[PDB]
Amino acid sequence: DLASLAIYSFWIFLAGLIYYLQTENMREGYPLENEDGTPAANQGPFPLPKPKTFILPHGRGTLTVPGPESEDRPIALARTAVSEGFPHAPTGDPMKDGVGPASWVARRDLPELDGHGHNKIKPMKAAAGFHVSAGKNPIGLPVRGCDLEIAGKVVDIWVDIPEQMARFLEVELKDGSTRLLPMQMVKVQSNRVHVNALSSDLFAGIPTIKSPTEVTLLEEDKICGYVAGGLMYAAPKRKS
Amino acid sequence: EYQNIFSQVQVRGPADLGMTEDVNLANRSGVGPFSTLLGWFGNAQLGPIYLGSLGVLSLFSGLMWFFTIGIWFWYQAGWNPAVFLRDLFFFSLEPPAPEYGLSFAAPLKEGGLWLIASFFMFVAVWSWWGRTYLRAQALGMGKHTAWAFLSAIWLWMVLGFIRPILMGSWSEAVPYGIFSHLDWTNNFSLVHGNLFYNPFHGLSIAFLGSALLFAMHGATILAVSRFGGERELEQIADRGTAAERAALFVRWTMGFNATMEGIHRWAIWMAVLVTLTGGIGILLSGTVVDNWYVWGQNHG
Amino acid sequence: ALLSFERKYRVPGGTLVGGNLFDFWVGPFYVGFFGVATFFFAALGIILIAWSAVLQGTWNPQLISVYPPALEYGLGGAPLAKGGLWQIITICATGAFVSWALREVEICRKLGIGYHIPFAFAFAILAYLTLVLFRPVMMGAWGYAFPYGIWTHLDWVSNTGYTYGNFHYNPAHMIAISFFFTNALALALHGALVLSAANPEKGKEMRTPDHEDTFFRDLVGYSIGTLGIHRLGLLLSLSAVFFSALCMIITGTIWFDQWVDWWQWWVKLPWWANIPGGING
Ligand code: BCL
Ligand code: BCL
Ligand code: BCL
Ligand SMILES: CC[C@H]1c2cc3[nH]c4c(c3C)C(=O)[C@H](C(=O)OC)c4c3nc(cc4[nH]c(cc(n2)[C@@H]1C)c(C(C)=O)c4C)[C@@H](C)[C@@H]3CCC(=O)OC/C=C(\C)CCC[C@H](C)CCC[C@H](C)CCCC(C)C
Ligand SMILES: COC(C)(C)C/C=C/C(C)=C/C=C/C(C)=C/C=C/C(C)=C/C=C\C=C(C)\C=C\C=C(/C)CC/C=C(\C)CCC=C(C)C
Ligand SMILES: CCCCCCCCCCCC[N+](C)(C)[O-]
Ligand SMILES: CCCCCCCCCCCC[N+](C)(C)[O-]
Ligand SMILES: CCCCCCCCCCCC[N+](C)(C)[O-]
Ligand SMILES: [Cl-]
Ligand SMILES: [Fe+3]
Repeated sequence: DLASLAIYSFWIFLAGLIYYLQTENMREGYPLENEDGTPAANQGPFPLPKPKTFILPHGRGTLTVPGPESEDRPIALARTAVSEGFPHAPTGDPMKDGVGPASWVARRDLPELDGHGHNKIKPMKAAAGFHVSAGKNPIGLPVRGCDLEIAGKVVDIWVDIPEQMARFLEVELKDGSTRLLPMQMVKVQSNRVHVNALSSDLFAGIPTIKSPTEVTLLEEDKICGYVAGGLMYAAPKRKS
Repeated sequence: EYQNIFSQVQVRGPADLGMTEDVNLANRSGVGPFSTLLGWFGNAQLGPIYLGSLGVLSLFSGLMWFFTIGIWFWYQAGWNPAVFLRDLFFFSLEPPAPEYGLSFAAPLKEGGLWLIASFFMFVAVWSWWGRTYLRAQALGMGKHTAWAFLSAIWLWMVLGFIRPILMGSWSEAVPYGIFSHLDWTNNFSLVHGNLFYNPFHGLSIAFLGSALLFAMHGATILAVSRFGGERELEQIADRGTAAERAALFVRWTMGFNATMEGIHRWAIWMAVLVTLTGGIGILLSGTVVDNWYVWGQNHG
Repeated sequence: ALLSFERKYRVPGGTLVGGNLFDFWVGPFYVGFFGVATFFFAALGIILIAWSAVLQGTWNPQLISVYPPALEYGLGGAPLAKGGLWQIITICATGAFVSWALREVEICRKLGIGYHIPFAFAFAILAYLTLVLFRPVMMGAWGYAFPYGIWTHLDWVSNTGYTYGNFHYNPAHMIAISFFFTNALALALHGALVLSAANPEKGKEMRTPDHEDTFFRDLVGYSIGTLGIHRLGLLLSLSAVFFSALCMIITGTIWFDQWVDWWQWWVKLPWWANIPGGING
């Protein structure tokens, strides 16, 4: 009967749906690779999809996926075993080298723009009429590491103009240079900003940016990757 | 360890009048106020809203439906405010008695008032639907919100219009009341011999599946917002480590893969399938199947 | 095998127990100490299901059912054949669920990401333990817990509910249902919004978050933002399950009469309790 028909037809639709869904989620990271980077023999059951092309706004070209994937940077890792399945130890400093939790991706070296084409993220000193409207203003507070030492002072907030949210603290170190700290990786307190991921001596190592008033996507990843890496790699210097 | 459930600092700039594109800026209100309360969780800005002909049409007959039920409620309360509040959940505006079939000749105090309020509801919702489409069209966006909305309209259409018509009377429809509509629901299952045997109800429930997905998705994006992961559109144009680690979480955990765009297709389908399959299972209850226990005994 | 971008992330470390002993992968899957425990509790559990199906006398998946002890067993252990297996299995299922969550913590540490996912998962583990542990204990018998079978676990839902009349009247059930219903609305919108902006009208460039915020403001006069919808989704679905455990922990413990009658506290408030007319009196 008609209800059996309805429920049989549904599972057939449901199966092609899962298939469609499963192949849309193959548009990044494929084809699979061996640990030495050659293509794997077994690429899984589902084939790759016919490519799609995004038109990027503001004259920035296209992106077609799936398309050729290169890390576009060197990876400082060696094998720890004779077979697949095992970790790859870092051959140098993973924080400097950007592997493990300290990894970054080689994104465009341009800033994300808002819908009008302006820089999305700006130091608040350059963002007309923007101000701290609630919560403790961190500007002027000193920044503390996980070793309970003072690495710098907060000299500005970097703000997302279209979304109106704080995104980085700009921290001034003792040599007078600044660095950006991800807003999600600091704890603003009444008398201080506390950074749990970095010990004080790792602040100078935070990647610096090219221009003082803009930060590119590559730079955002290098900074953010570096600061999350300290949660694992700095841990030989964290009190409780 | 800061966890990003609330903002530690709020920053505010000039009110955002929004993208223009093909919109008609005449029909945008002024910017409402800024809620600091809301600003600890999401955006502080209220407005501007867009109101055009369909907006007012929708908003007007929406209020007309609401007032019609409240008028009937006040009648039932004998115009006494103390009775109104006491029995607020117990009043109900029911559909016409089965006698009157699919006709509109039912007296007001005996179902005519239901048909009026239902008419306003029919207009208010379909108006709002075309509003979701035309708001997207003006910004040059995909019509995904209008097609997802359709899935909810389907189930609502089935419960109060399609299925009553097929059964040949308005009495089959749902009444307008808090506790009143809860009883209609329980009743419905009992009459059709337990819905737990309606295999579309069973799938509908599986998809509802969506608490699970949205738990994972929100937890993940917060977990990777230290790499700017909440910024999903540019992560689609230019994959960064946020999208890399979020893909590797699901792969190392359970071995299947999810792209930053790909997982939003899981989301939209997991959700729309709730009301889609639900509507089919209700549409078949009483029109084709009288008793789902008896139907399940022949597997079909 | 590996995703093109994956090798740089497969570094040693992040384990909670064992150090580098189980720090490895099998195909896509991370193992770790809690990968092994999961596999152990899962395989021990499944073996015991199949044993229960031998004793029951059926191999049909739509008929295997593992019931808790009878009520007269209170909170003691029962023989395998008559509810004991359910007891051992329930231990295994918990072993596997917590090992799953702890294994996700380890994946999080290696990846340098927040712990939000296992935290969200613990709420589902909470709900399960409410139905199989916390509620039977406060009531004083394992037999109040649900059975492990596809259709029989549904018969338990329907019987338990109807012990209190139309369960719809449990006020915590109501709130729980609202959160479930809203979460789905929220999910549909969030999915549609991203896709509608990544996948615009034919020929147009990708929209921006500016377009996403403009769309919600034009539609309802408020846009919660891109960070906030993710907070919202997490919060809604976590609350949904929370009030589910709540509506169940109070049912049969502090409240055991018909749930519709609980509402007479409102109607019987003294200032309007005898005003004639309306629905009540
Ligand atoms: C939550 C409140 C109630 C309850 C009431 C209902 C009702 C009412 C319904 C279900 C439905 C289902 N329930 Mg039940 N169910 C409960 C608790 C559970 C538990 C548990 C706590 O361990 C499990 C495993 C299940 C399992 C299931 C599935 C058979 C089915 C689809 C679930 C789904 O899509 O979820 C969402 C999850 C996902 C989409 C992710 C993938 C989940 C996969 C498909 C799980 C399959 C489990 C497999 C059969 C279990 C045994 C494997 C062992 C290793 C042997 N229920 C409690 C007692 N359940 C529906 C159904 O059709 O039942 C016949 C239905 O109508
Ligand atoms: C005793 C009662 C019966 C039973 C009877 C029914 C009946 C009868 C039905 C369901 C339905 C549903 N049931 Mg059942 N159900 C039972 C037990 C359960 C159990 C359980 C025991 O654990 C669960 C989890 C469920 C789960 C579900 C859902 C999957 C499903 C509703 C989907 C939805 O989102 O609707 C909510 C969404 C909508 C109704 C769509 C609304 C869309 C419109 C357009 C919104 C307009 C709003 C208006 C304008 C107001 C304005 C707002 C202001 C302006 C702010 N049922 C038992 C067996 N259930 C439905 C279904 O799909 O069945 C197949 C249904 O009709
Ligand atoms: C006759 C039936 C009664 C009724 C009686 C009950 C009863 C009885 C209960 C509910 C409960 C619930 N009901 Mg009610 N309910 C009714 C009508 C409804 C309607 C409706 C439209 O009418 C709706 C929408 C609901 C909605 C709901 C929710 C509030 C809640 C279920 C979610 C939950 O607990 O998740 C919680 C999720 C879980 C328990 C799942 C945990 C999963 C674990 C952690 C992991 C398992 C993995 C598994 C083994 C699979 C691995 C497989 C593969 C190998 C990977 N009810 C009617 C009136 N309802 C239940 C509740 O609140 O429970 C707390 C409950 O006990
Ligand atoms: C809290 C909000 C929602 C939630 C969230 C959530 N679920 C999650 C997560 C999160 C955040 C995960 O990270 C985790 C995951 O990996 O997701 C992919 C998971 C997950 N949620 C799952 C299921 C699930 N979640 C559900 C619900 C929910 N998940 C909530 C509603 C349900 C429902 C509604 O019923 C189910 C069935 C899995 C897909 C996965 C956890 C997988 C896992 O724990 O595996 C370890 C165990 C095994 C492989 C085997 C165990 C076997 C037992 C020893 C024997 C079987 C005993 C069992 C009682 C039999 C019961 C069957 C009968 C009822 C039919
Ligand atoms: C303060 O007091 C005042 C009076 C000022 C305001 C108060 C108002 C109050 C108290 C309002 C209360 C409202 C309530 C309790 C509403 C509850 C609504 C519920 C629970 C609805 C549930 C389900 C509704 C459904 C399924 C409706 C379906 C309807 C349709 C599909 C419409 C179909 C159209 C029909 C039958 C007529 C169409 C006509 C033509 C010509 C095509
Ligand atoms: C009407 C549907 C829901 C509306 C949500 C409330 C926010 C609207 C704020 C806009 C008000 C702007 N103004 C100038 C009229 O104040
Ligand atoms: C849509 C839900 C709205 C919830 C917003 C209310 C949150 C209030 C503030 C929470 C914490 C603020 N504080 C002081 C800790 O910074
Ligand atoms: C997006 C698809 C996700 C997988 C779907 C999960 C299906 C499990 C539900 C089985 C339904 C059982 N029933 C009652 C229909 O027979
Ligand atoms: Cl909570
Ligand atoms: Fe998202």
